[PDB]
Amino acid sequence: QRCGEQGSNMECPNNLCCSQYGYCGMGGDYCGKGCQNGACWTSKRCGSQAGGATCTNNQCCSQYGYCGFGAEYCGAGCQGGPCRADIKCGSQAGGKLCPNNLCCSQWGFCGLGSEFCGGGCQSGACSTDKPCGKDAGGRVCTNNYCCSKWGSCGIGPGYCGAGCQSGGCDG
Amino acid sequence: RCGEQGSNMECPNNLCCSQYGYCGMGGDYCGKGCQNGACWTSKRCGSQAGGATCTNNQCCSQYGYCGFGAEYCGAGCQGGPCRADIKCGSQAGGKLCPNNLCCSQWGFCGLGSEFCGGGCQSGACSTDKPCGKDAGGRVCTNNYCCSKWGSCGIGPGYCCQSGGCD
Ligand SMILES: *NC(=O)O[C@H]1O[C@H](CO)[C@@H](O)[C@H](O)[C@H]1NC(C)=O
Ligand SMILES: *NC(=O)O[C@H]1O[C@H](CO)[C@@H](O)[C@H](O)[C@H]1NC(C)=O
Repeated sequence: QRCGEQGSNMECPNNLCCSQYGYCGMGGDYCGKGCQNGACWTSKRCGSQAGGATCTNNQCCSQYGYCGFGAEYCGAGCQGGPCRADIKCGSQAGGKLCPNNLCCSQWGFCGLGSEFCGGGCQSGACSTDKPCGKDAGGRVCTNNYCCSKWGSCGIGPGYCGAGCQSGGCDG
Repeated sequence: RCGEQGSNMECPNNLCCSQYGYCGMGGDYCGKGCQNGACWTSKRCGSQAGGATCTNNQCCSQYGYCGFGAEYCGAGCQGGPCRADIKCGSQAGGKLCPNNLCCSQWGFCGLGSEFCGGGCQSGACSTDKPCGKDAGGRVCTNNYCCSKWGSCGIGPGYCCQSGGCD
């Protein structure tokens, strides 16, 4: 019902600003001082300039560790985000995982869509619901996903709670 | 809550929002009934779908599908963080940036001091120009509400001289 800290780090639709009180809106009382995420007037930090932090709302982290959109952000020197340059991952990039749970295709590139998540998907939010756990021969999940008691990879109470076999299981 | 159950909000890091309005990964969240996020069955968009836009700041491909990667943000990219500069504003027939993106004083869509500062035309400009009676009866862009104190925005304190009022 709320957003941000007050709501499990939820993000407002269409880049609306989540203010300090965990509500979605637009304007100084939402994008001014104390703005959490969304189109905050004060660009949040990220990348190397911010201990490896990433950009919320799927924004682009410029080479100067600033979040946003446009050539100045997703262009040359884009360190994380929907950068304009192809982003290699997995086998062809030293195990490297895709940002924000993007599927790493068989050809070794991050993204979302059947091409990236369908047959051959190596990691991320793969559409290929590859089994895990005991009945899968002890197979574990990528991205440190929790392996439900039923033997399916994912995230959530039914995955990380009771019966959880591997991955970042509920402590 | 998220999706229909949470004022159409989205989960961070492209986490799918299930039909029951909860965020997560796996078949329970991305499979049958997915509302947004990295849904296994990608959402339709663009000219192929009544010019509807993509959630999670996903790019709409030349085939009307939401997602990321070259196939989506490359050539034919209809919406989202397309790789090809997106023209807008006075330099593009008064066109609006999708998803409240800032249209710079050069008529390109983006987010940052360059795109939302200075002569920002539309989108979520960080300039906040006054509106209404005390601003020559000025009107907010994007149908933004003009507060009873001359400030453009959305919400209760903004929705009210002009705009998407209540
Ligand atoms: N068709 C195809 O395989 O494209 C692949 O190769 C280029 C690299 O030159 C990438 O830009 C494409 O995005 C990549 N496609 C996928 C799905 O990874
Ligand atoms: N090859 C191809 O046409 O891919 C496209 O069509 C399928 C539907 O058959 C969709 O799954 C893909 O998302 C779509 N690819 C793109 C980039 O839209």
